[PDB]
Order: sequence, then structure tokens, then C-alpha cells
Amino acid sequence: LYEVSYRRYGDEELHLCVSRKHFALERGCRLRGLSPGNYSVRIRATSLAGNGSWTEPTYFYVTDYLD
Ligand SMILES: *[C@@H]1O[C@H](CO[C@@H]2O[C@@H](C)[C@@H](O)[C@@H](O)[C@@H]2O)[C@@H](O)[C@H](O)[C@H]1NC(C)=O
Repeated sequence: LYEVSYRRYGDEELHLCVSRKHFALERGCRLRGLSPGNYSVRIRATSLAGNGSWTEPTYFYVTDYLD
């Protein structure tokens, strides 16, 4: 599996578990219907041995369709 830890600046952390089947199907992850803003993502692969280091933060901006 993988864990996706996203957070829109100021808010609290949101999460998502992406399983193998889920990952191979979706070609990664897909985040559906987030309120607008600049989000910060870290990703962490969990293998048979343990939880391996979080990917440095990436930023993604969901459009405001107003402002
Ligand atoms: C999204 O946010 C990135 C990181 O923001 C940085 O840290 C915060 C706490 C503020 O100090 C901010 O001014 C810093 O830039 C930005 O570097 C990035 O450009 C932003 N992304 C978009 C799409 O606007």
C-alpha cells in the first residue's frame, strides 16, 4: 500500500490509503472533489519490511471557479 498525506495550508491533514490494485488501476492516486486552494502532498510506500520515508512536499492548486 501507499499513504498520501495532503493538507491545504492552514487546515488539518487529510489522508488516503492507496492499495496495490488501487494504485495499478488508477496509475497512482486520484483525489475527487476538494475545496479550492494550494495543497501539500507527501507519499509513503509501505512494504513487507516497514514504512519507507515520505516523498518531499509537492504542491497542487485546486481552482476557485469564483476568485
Ligand atoms: C503553494 O505553496 C508553496 C509553498 O508555500 C511556501 O510556504 C508557505 C508557508 C508560505 O511562506 C509561502 O509564501 C511559501 O511560498 C509555494 O512555493 C507554491 O508556489 C504554491 N503553489 C501555487 C500553485 O501557488
